[PDB]
Amino acid sequence: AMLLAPGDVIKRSSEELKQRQIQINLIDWT
Amino acid sequence: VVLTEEIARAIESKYGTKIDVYRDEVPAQIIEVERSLQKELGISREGVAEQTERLRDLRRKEKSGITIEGVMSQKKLLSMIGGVERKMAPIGARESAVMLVSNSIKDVVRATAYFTAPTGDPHWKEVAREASKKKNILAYTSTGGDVKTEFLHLIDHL
Amino acid sequence: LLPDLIAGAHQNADPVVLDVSWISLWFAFNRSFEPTHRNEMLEVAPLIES
Repeated sequence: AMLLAPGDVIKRSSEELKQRQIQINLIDWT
Repeated sequence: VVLTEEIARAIESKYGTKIDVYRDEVPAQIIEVERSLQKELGISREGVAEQTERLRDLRRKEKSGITIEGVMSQKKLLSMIGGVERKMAPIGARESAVMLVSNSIKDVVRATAYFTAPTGDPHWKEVAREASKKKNILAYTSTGGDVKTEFLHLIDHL
Repeated sequence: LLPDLIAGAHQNADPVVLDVSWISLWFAFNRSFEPTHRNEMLEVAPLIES
């Protein structure tokens, strides 16, 4: 299964995501 | 450090204490094991020869003119290392049952769940509406306070 | 009603079937229904049916 999460919390928790080896697609909104 | 990898792996089996092995780097401190603790742990008779020959090589090094001291009891060795392990530590197939968490608009067709919180995203309204239009979806919400701990808890538990 | 549904041939009466999703069952079990406002037309229903 997959999930959709907001970009700000992904940017804040991306260290945990890469520590747990999860895949992410993100669009930075400038 | 200890004079051999054999003792380090033996105490790894006994408790799991990760201890390094001297490789001629610095005038450091060295531990050594005598007959009492050898009989305690049950090392094969081959390794006593290696440890004693390393000790006499250090004796030759000292006579050529580095600190070496020995541990006598198991309790002394426990105080010496200063750490006791937690036994088994099994590792699963993967970290979480969720493989991917994203934000892209083209992945809403394939997405299966979504968490919501007050965020400054220009397309959050759009993606939230599109995910909510589905007939059977898994929607979670924030209730204020700390959002990061809640999201981390949810992503470990799902 | 039930023997007709089992046989498949509905000579007498006809029920109607509606589509419902999956998690609706869980949410229905997690919710309840309690009345708040009565039917406004309950007062003249014998009159209209007569």
